Amino acid sequence: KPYRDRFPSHARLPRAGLPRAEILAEIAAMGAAESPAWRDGYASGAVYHGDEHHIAFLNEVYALQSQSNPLHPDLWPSTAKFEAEVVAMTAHMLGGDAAGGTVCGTVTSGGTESLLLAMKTYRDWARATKGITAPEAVVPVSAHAAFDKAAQYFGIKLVRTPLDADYRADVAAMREAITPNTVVVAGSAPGYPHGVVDPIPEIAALAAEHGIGCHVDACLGGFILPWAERLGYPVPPFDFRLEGVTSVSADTHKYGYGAKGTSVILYRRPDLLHYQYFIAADWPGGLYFSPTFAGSRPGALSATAWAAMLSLGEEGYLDATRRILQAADRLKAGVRAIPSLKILGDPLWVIAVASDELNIYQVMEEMAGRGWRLNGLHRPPAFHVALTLRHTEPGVVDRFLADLQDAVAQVRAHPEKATGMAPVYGMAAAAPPELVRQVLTGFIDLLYEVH
Amino acid sequence: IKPYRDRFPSHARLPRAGLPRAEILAEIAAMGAAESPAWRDGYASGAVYHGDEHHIAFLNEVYALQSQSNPLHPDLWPSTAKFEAEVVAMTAHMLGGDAAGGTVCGTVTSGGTESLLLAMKTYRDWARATKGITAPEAVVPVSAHAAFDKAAQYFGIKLVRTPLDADYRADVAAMREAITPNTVVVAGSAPGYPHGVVDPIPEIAALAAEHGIGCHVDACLGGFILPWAERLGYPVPPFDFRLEGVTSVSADTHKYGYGAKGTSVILYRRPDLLHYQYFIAADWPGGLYFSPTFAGSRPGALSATAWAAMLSLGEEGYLDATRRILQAADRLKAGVRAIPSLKILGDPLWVIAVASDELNIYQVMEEMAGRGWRLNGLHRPPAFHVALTLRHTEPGVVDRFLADLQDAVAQVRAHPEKATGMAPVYGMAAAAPPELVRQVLTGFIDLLYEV
Repeated sequence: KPYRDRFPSHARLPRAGLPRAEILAEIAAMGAAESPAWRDGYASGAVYHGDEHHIAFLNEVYALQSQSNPLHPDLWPSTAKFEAEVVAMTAHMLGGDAAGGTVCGTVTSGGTESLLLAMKTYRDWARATKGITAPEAVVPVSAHAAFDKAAQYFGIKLVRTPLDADYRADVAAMREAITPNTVVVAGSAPGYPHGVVDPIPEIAALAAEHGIGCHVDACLGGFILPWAERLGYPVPPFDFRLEGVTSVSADTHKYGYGAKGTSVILYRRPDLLHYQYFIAADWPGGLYFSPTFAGSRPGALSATAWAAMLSLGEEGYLDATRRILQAADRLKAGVRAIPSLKILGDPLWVIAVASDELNIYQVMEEMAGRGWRLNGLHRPPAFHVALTLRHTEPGVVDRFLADLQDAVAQVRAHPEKATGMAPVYGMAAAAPPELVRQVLTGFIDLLYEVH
Repeated sequence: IKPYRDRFPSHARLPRAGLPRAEILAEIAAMGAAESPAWRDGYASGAVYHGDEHHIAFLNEVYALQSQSNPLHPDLWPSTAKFEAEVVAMTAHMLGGDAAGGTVCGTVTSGGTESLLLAMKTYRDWARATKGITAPEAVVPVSAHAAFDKAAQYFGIKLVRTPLDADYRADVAAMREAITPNTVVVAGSAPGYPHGVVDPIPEIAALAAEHGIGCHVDACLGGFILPWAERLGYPVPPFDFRLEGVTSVSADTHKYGYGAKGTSVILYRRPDLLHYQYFIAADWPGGLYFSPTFAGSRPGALSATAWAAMLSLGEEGYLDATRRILQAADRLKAGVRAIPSLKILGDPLWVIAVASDELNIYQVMEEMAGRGWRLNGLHRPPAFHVALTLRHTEPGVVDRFLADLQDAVAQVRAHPEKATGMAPVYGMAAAAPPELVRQVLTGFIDLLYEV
């Protein structure tokens, strides 16, 4: 709570309105304090483009479309056009033409919503067409936590399967997990924890063989992999080029470089998609429908995804991807050169680093002391760096490597040293889930406290 | 109808080279100039709740300053976590939070719909854990928002919709009758969307308390109006946490809170309830993961606009806004009551449903649409409604509406069997089987996405 003292805290509405200019000044002051962390390349993921002129551009797109609410297509035809075209361009980028032009979908609020919508869809589709009333889904253990959300929300039994030695989904184990109640299998392209791409072709073939859905979670890789493959990097087919792939999610607000608050969910055919829609026919409020979870939604954010995609084009994404992968090659080589560290699996740009010899959490803390905001992993203990355009700026990778060497040097000198956040990650990794659940609940409570 | 199909290029694939930013902005601004008059000049029911150029410019700057904010990372954007904490606190206090003894808590969400879904899932999970209910039911009046049906289908909750009385308010006897040992929550609207009437919340909250079940007040529409109307001397009974039996309340900052689209609040009477809403993943290789609501990544900038809006208005601003709206409503209702063959459904304060026993109300609406009015068509019974906003408090807007309505009714009385434009569409939709409706709308949604 860095501002508790510096700025007044508001627990009750002001009696009189506060001047706009004063409110703006406080926000701007917080911005001056918070922006250098991501601007200067210290943050893993978080901000994916980060360029000043790009930001200004999307900020103006927002201003022009700020009142847009796509619940009302009659008032804002502009925003419906934007959403339709974001979906179309994304579908094409992800091999939709290979499906024969049946690929379709919707804009969503984020990767999580895309995943939730897909799971709900397979659930409803299977109930209607396969008579399945006790649905199951099989995904690798590395698959995004959002799958657990969907499981709990929608009453789907989630079966998570082990990884192989390269941290990729074990497809034999996935096959063993399939039952007559399974409605979907999923693979990540790539997964968040370690940035590796699952064996999508085998998973999709498994799905097709069992007559079940196959979802590819490309929320992280959707706007990178198509271009990496074009640049000559080893990426397995992972999209609608594969006959068994029935849906793909992709985050425009990540490497699509749109503003926070948008993603896309694509289905191979309209008859899948149709199970996603919500339609209310007998409501006295009149006919009501929505394609996704929301009713009212910020159409301005859809505008920013559209504007970003158009301002970049193929050349722009190809260029961005090249810069990121080149920075990634550099960083990966530098980590492998540090004696006591290793990279998990064979990632292209989301790099999980671990150590069998040292406390990786203290290494992480030593990096934190130098300004780095990295993600702490467990199972196994590691930290990762999701490289973005911010990390392609001059000197950033060299800074990371120099800092990482010192970090490793300090931990090697004091192997028992465990300071700051390191004991917290260490504890969370050993604690019983129920205990973590309770502690984290308290934590979320603190974030919402006003004094 | 897609207006820009023969005016602007359509994009079905990424452009090969990025298009110039200036050109992209030029096209969006062109659409803005064509679209803004409708809501600016007071022709739209609801849709835009504040609409003033200085307020909007103000919020547009708030967005710009916070545009990169993603509340998923409180460590990078402590500002945004502070904004959400305070929006919750201020809203809670405004809604009788102090009356519960300081235990009221909650979260910021993406909209009223998400608030309703969260509340419903929460009662589902709470009732399973504490009352062992595994086949949960919810009892709500037939007028309750379509989102309740959404929550029911999503979360496997049997929804029971109960009849209204003569004043279009919930029949509480019918609600009592519909309660079973599997009922986990009852709800009331404050007010409901179709007819703008406030349900008997005190009676409903009492019904709930007697049965040890939850009571949700859907104040998405009235949350930022009712508390102020009560203070202005208007007939509004307690509808919030002042009532012992009320356990949760939803309120839309993006409606009469005058925040930007994309935010709402869900409030619970006690933390033990709120805790059933959190999602926590403890075993995911991607590390500890939690989210208070449905989303993972979120557009923090929108939370900033809600906070900024509330602070810039304060009690005096909301009091003045409400006065202007109710004043306009009073004038408009008197005008409608003066027009022969029209009636108002129930006794609404500012969301006015008008119907006709003698004339086709749908053609009257079409006649208004021909004068530029964008109104909402209802059925059960056939009617239209106009949700008055600040846009309608501008000089002359109410007078224009009434003059137009007088003309529309005259035209329809002169040609009772005339039905043009959308009138036969609404008429068919009111008579059509729900399953048929669902199929036709599914095509309609497909149409919005055609490129």
